[PDB]
Amino acid sequence: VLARKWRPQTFADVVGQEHVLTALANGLSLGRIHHAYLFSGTRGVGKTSIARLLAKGLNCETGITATPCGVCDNCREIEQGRFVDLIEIDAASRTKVEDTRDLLDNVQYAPARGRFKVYLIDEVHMLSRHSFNALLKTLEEPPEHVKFLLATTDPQKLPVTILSRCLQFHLKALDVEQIRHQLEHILNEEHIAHEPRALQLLARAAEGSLRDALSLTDQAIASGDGQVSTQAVSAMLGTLDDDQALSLVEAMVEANGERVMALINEAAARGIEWEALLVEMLGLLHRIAMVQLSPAALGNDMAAIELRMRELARTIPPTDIQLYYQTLLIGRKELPYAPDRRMGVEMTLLRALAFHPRM
Amino acid sequence: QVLARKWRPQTFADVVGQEHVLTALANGLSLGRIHHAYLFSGTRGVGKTSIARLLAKGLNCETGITATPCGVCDNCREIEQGRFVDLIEIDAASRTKVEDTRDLLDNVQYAPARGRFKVYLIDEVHMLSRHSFNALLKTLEEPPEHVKFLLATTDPQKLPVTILSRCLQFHLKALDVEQIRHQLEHILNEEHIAHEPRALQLLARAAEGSLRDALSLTDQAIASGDGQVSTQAVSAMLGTLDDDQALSLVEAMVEANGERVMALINEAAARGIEWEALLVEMLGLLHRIAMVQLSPAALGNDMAAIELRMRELARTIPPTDIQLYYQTLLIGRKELPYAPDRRMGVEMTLLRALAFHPRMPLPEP
Amino acid sequence: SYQVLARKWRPQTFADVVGQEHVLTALANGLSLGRIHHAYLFSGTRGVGKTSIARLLAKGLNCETGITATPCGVCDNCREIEQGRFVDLIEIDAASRTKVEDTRDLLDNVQYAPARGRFKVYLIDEVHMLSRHSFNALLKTLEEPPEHVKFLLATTDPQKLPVTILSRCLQFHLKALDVEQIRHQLEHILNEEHIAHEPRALQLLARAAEGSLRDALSLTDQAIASGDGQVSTQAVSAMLGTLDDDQALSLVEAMVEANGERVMALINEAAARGIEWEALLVEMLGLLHRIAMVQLSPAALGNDMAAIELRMRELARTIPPTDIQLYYQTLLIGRKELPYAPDRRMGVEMTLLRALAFHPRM
Amino acid sequence: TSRRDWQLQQLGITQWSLRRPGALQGE
Amino acid sequence: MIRLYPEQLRAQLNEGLRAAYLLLGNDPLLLQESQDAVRQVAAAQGFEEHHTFSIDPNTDWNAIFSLCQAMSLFASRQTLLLLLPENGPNAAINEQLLTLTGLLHDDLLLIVRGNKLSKAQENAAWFTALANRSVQVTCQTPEQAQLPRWVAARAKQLNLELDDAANQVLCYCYEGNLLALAQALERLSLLWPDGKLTLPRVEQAVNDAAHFTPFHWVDALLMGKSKRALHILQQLRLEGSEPVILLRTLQRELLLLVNLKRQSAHTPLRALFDKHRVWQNRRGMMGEALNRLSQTQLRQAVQLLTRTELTLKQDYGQSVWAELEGLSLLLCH
Amino acid sequence: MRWYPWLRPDFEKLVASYQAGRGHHALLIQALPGMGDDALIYALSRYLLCQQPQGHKSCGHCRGCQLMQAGTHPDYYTLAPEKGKNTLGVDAVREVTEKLNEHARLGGAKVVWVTDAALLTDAAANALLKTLEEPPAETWFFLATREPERLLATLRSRCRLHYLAPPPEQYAVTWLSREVTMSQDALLAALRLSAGSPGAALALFQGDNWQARETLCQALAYSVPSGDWYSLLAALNHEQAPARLHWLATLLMDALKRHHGAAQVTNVDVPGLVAELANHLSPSRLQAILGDVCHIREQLMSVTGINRELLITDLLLRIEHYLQPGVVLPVPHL
DNA sequence: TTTTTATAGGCCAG
DNA sequence: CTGGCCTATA
Ligand SMILES: Nc1ncnc2c1ncn2[C@@H]1O[C@H](COP(=O)(O)OP(=O)(O)O)[C@@H](O)[C@H]1O
Ligand SMILES: Nc1ncnc2c1ncn2[C@@H]1O[C@H](COP(=O)(O)OP(=O)(O)O)[C@@H](O)[C@H]1O
Ligand SMILES: Nc1ncnc2c1ncn2[C@@H]1O[C@H](COP(=O)(O)OP(=O)(O)O)[C@@H](O)[C@H]1O
Ligand code: BEF
Ligand code: BEF
Ligand code: BEF
Ligand SMILES: [Mg+2]
Ligand SMILES: [Mg+2]
Ligand SMILES: [Mg+2]
Ligand SMILES: [Zn+2]
Ligand SMILES: [Zn+2]
Ligand SMILES: [Zn+2]
Ligand SMILES: [Zn+2]
Repeated sequence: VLARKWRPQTFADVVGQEHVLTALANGLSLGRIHHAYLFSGTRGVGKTSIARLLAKGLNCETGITATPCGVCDNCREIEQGRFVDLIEIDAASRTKVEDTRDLLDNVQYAPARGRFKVYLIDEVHMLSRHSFNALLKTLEEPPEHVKFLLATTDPQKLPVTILSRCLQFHLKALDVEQIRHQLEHILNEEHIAHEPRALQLLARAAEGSLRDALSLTDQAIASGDGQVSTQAVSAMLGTLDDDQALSLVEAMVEANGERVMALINEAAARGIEWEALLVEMLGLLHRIAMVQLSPAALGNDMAAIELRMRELARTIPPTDIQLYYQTLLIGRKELPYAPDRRMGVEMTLLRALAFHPRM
Repeated sequence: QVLARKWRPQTFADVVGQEHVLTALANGLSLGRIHHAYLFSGTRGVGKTSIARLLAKGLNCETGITATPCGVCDNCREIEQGRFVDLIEIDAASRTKVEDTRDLLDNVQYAPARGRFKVYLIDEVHMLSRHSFNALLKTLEEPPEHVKFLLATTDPQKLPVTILSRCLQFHLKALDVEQIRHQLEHILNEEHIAHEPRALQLLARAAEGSLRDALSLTDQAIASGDGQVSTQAVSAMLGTLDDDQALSLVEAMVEANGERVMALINEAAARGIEWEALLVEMLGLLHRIAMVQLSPAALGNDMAAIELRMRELARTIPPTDIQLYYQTLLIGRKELPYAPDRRMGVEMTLLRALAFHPRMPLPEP
Repeated sequence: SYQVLARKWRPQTFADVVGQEHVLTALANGLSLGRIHHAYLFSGTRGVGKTSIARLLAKGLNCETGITATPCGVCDNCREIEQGRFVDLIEIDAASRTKVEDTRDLLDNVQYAPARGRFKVYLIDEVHMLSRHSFNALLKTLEEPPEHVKFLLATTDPQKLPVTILSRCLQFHLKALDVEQIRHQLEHILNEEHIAHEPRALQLLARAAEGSLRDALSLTDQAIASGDGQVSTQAVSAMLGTLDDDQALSLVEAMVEANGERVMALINEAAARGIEWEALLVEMLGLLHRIAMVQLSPAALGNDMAAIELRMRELARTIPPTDIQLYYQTLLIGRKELPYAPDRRMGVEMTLLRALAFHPRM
Repeated sequence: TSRRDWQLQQLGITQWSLRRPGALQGE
Repeated sequence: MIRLYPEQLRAQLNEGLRAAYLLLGNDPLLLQESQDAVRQVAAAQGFEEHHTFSIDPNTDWNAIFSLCQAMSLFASRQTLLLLLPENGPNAAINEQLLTLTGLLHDDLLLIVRGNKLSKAQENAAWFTALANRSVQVTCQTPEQAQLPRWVAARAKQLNLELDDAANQVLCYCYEGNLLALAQALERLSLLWPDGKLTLPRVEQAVNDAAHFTPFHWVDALLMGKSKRALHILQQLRLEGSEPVILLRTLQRELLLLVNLKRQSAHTPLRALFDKHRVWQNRRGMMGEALNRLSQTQLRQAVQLLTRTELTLKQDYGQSVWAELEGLSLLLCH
Repeated sequence: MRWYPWLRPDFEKLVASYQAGRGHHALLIQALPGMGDDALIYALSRYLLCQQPQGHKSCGHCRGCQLMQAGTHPDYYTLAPEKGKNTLGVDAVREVTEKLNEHARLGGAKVVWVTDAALLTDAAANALLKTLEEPPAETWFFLATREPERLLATLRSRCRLHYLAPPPEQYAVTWLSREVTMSQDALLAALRLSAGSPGAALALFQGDNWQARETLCQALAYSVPSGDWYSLLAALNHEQAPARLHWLATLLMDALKRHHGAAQVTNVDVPGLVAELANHLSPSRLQAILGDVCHIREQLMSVTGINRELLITDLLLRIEHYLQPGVVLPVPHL
């Protein structure tokens, strides 16, 4: 699997995420090493891949280095998966306290193979109230030979009393190019045909996550019987469109009858609850209407959709917008009574596209 | 016996549509490029559960890892009969809790008995607690060589994004009316069963995308029609009346002709058609008209028998006019509940039409 | 050993079931075609034969005579189903036992072959009540049960069930019972029970049932009490708050005449006589309907109205079609929002008021 | 505002009317 | 009772340790850093046995009788820590405390962690008899005004040099969450040994994580700062607050505004502020609001606030957050 | 709980059917509050849990009724809402549905009394369905509401309805004049506010309540001529709001009735207020306001936990807006 | 100084 | 197998 094989073994192999690497690089380099680090951010952006790396760099036979060699008994042992002193707890399956207490009875004994006993607790947000307490008591009096590496997607769930005991690195989600350049590299290496604009399409679709990315790519290879072609990539991503709701709003304003009748028909295939489609649209117009009252009303949230949203606010009369809303908000109240529910959305969009309510 | 069950496809050959899914998996199997987490989504009855099973069945075919499983080696036949030691189908809707998931976890490490792979097909997978979802996380990210994970669910919407970034996601598309029909034919043919052509066109529409829904309707259609799948039988069961009478009422209405309207209602009343239903075929018709006006290639395939006439209506009557009749019948539906009498209620609604009729209102004093 | 007619008279053989002939047909048909499903969902409004039928479908599958459409009711099996004492129709009160753990027990005890019966038949009734989770639990089993298992699903409100659940059933919407259907029955029952009845009284009951055989038997039983043994046109009509024709029309009239003082005072007189307010509105809604009907073709006024016809025709001649529609709607709406207003009376008074001031156009 | 147009208001029957015939007629 | 700011504490704790250490406040980062500043200087002065206890109304009269028994000489020095209930010292435990105020060795060191106490709780005999022995730290977070100062102060303690420009940017991003702020600084000193933290450098290694209360939002509206309001909302959602709580706290204000607006015609601004016992600090801010919004705009707000409530508790609508994004904007024209 | 004299007939008829043995197992009595439905039920309850009855009456001296006098009769279940709450939860119905199967703990019949079916939850209503349709033997149900039509569809077809109709007003006034010393006008008004049920009438006089209507009247008297209705917030915003609103709506309607010169008004006791309302408010607004008053009332009563102050405050500002000339007024829906 | 409710599913320590 | 606690959905 692409996602597995292309896990970064050397810092050099890691994409972006530089504000994290560097500070680690340098702390190792310049003898600064906290008893415990926390790595957060979104699915598949480096959290654990880096956590593993910090272990390599902490125990490398060449010494505590920012640039682990990835060729010593230790680096290949870790890279392999079985290193005496690399304890990577799957916090998500072993969360009850019994198991955390038993993990930390052995914390005291000296490390067999290497410089540090490195505990790498991954998906750590899952540990119980009590289990956190156990950890805590060990973090408040950390054995010298021990270092803790906490990685979670959702940090907000750790107690203040533990986030206050970790140096926390929030990994940023990856940049569209950042993902693309990495996708080129890997396909290139694996010896696989690709087009320019095929990859531009996958990096976008990843929505910032390098794993989503290779997982998407893996699939893409199969759709392409060995070639990652735009012809194929675009088809596949069309299989998985969230789109519809925004996409309809767009073709709604422009007044594109076919595009509308077609999206409605695409949405059909996705297999959508129709009432829910209206609601997403309505929500969509709401947001927009308000981007028309400050640039500030667009989310940290949004991002993926965001480009499209802003343009749409720029190029539609705010008075036109409240109008579209009315028409949709209405068609919703009518949905149960329209013959079909599909039919009721279709009718609502005609109403919105072409007609005007006189009152 | 039961069609829904008897026809669950046994090879990729037998899977309806979903080319984009079958085509990847086969391409990938023959390509030797195989993931360890496959996720399957789509509305009910579009083939996910049965596709997933085919994948397991093809992963473990004694002939080799092939997209064309043989259906005769001990491994294939025993997957068919659901008693194959190494395809562990977990009803995730009853093994939802963590402890249950942990048990599935513990017993992963152990090697398969009789197969190339221990394949866990976790069906209705959206039901797992939050807890048992993350339980799955790391083990799904990096499993052992001999382990594969087949997940499948109606809505993938519910699975944490962490789970999602770890799988191939295959979204089965709902079925064309044509597709459903063709299968319904094949099956009724194979099962040797009399059928009127149009009775199928009718079921596949009522199936609303779902090949099961359709087989479920056919099953009860066969029973309703007495070993025959007849048009009368299907439209009986469906609340449909066969299209003429419906339209004829629209027509009479746009034509402002009251006598005919009330007659046509009386005649429908003799057939004891259920009132709300009638109203609805009328809204159905108006809507398709109003649509035909938008895009012309929009008029439905199924209503050939009436296209001539429909088209005419869409051509002759002002859009802003149809918006009238539609709305009028629509709040008419909103009313039927409370009207004194459901007949009365429909009638009264069309009388309302007549009085506000855009072109030849009812006569004033 | 007394039980309400609505209970005593529960159809015990397919023969003794009223209407729903399309359901019984498909059913008896399937049994006889050997085409038996594993998931039967039964729907319709209150008291039309849902659970009654389900239980009859159970009898037939289990009958000592064989799998039949026409179950005897004379074997250890049928008699035990009639009495609930039958070990092999596990009948679940879904609305009471809704939780997952509850229905996961159900699932675990499925695999097990049936006791003294041929099929193990679950009858989840009031099924729209199973938790979200409980529905999904059944999905995998409901789709692929053991050959010895049959699922029977009845509910009033099938709207609520997951489409995943629906995709896995044969669904049978029972139609509401025709007014006639209900009466003929009602007649029959009172005959057999040896109770005296006047035909027109039966007519009123079947109407008030509003589609529903249980509703009917329940009002019937109510009849018998407040009637002192007899179900008389007198007693039933006084019970149901039935109108004497004059009163409604007079209102309708005073309303279009815009005559406030008289609409209001007319109501006051009604309130004294203790009329069912919802009754009044319906009857006016009924009167407004003819009126708009007569305008269409003069002939449309029935042989029934002879007494009124005179007053009706005027109303039809004078008041615009258009304007009547307003009147009718305003009253319909008011019937809708009736039980929500502070008094029922007030609800009526406000409705007449709103409608009152329609009269002069401009 | 006709008296009819008024009655339609009272009745909840919302009147719809064109505004962009352009994207209709033309396919 | 030596009253301290957590910064100042480090110096006062070295001069001489004292029998009672009182850590009062609301901020988590000031609490740990101050609690760990003491645990550190306790072990250094020969303290090994460190005993922690969390005080609920749950702690029996059996769990406070194992605590007063806890100190018997001669024991190698032991540090007892006592955690608080939300309410602070209740009548049940305001008395348990008394019992401990007299048991004060150089062998036993008292530490106490909790919120701020109501003044009467504070002046309860036992507290003021501890007084001359006890040191007390204020661990109230800084607000938008007091903050940047505390940033540049802790900045110069880590001897890094912060730009006016970067201080502004840290304070936006970590307002209300000092701990993330601190770790931000640490993170930056590891990024750059330079110590020099440019606006453009600092900008690149920051993530947006401010913690607000709903009060931060009504205040925001009251003053008309909307880009703030919107920020506060977006953040409040992400910490997952119950919207109901927003609704009700905006209301307590919105409805006072309405009643003030009218009454304003008849009597002078100040009289009405007095009438309604409006907190002094708020009163300036309220004026501003009053002066900005029309008696009608208020009427609209009130109406729109009702639209959302009903939409919330009857229509079980999703909308709710959007409906507030709007309502916010409205109260800013 | 009191026993009122207009119950004797309604009781005797009902008991008669039970006494035949041919009584119906799920009775549903519909009655206005104050109408004393509970006492009819209690009376029928005592009758059933009587092992040695004396005609229509309960003895006092059998082991059965001693227990019943002293609250704790093992076979006598009361479904009312928890103390703090105003709904009637499913869990509580399920205990009763469960226990009901255990053979009667005293070996008499079992009676279950649902004080107000109006208060059953959706889940709680349905829970009751199957036990109600066919309950174990010798089990008797009693249910009471204001408005059957507000009651679940199916729950309803399992019941026998009994309408407890209120006595003639003449009688009612005469009753009242004995229990309180008020002006005949006041009584008739009180009685009329309360949909004709004496006692429910009487109530108004008993509680702090009547003084409180005078204060709505006091404050209305000012709001009308001054166009200041937000002034009313004070008199309306209280726990009993839906009750006080109803008062305000009846005042509004009487006004509207005068604009039509109608004979009966409801608030016979303050025809001054009724007038000043017909004088400074056009019928158009009288009625549009009557409208929102009633509607906000529903919500105050039907929405669980909704904020009173916020709703009532809206209603009042919005009414003032209606008072503006040319503003668009509301027209009911669907 | 921070709040709707009724009903369900669910994790967890001892 | 209880009581403390968190969650989602309508
Ligand atoms: N910064 C990165 N550089 C290179 N590959 C990455 C990066 N982030 C994620 N990936 C890809 O995702 C896979 C898993 O990433 P991982 O670090 O486990 O994410 P997480 O933070 O969610 O645990 C890696 O094997 C790699 O293919
Ligand atoms: N793509 C398909 N091709 C053929 N039959 C199908 C297909 N999808 C559904 N069916 C029919 O529906 C039944 C159940 O299909 P299934 O795959 O279980 O749907 P789901 O995806 O919801 O689990 C099968 O027995 C089969 O007859
Ligand atoms: N179709 C019918 N034929 C005869 N009796 C009926 C019919 N429908 C309802 N009833 C009467 O209604 C009572 C309850 O009917 P039931 O089938 O339980 O309704 P439900 O569908 O609401 O569960 C029975 O006692 C029976 O007398
Ligand atoms: F492994 Be990551 F947190 F998706
Ligand atoms: F029936 Be499917 F799995 F939704
Ligand atoms: F009353 Be029934 F079961 F709908
Ligand atoms: Mg990870
Ligand atoms: Mg399936
Ligand atoms: Mg039933
Ligand atoms: Zn190395
Ligand atoms: Zn094979
Ligand atoms: Zn038999
Ligand atoms: Zn007795």
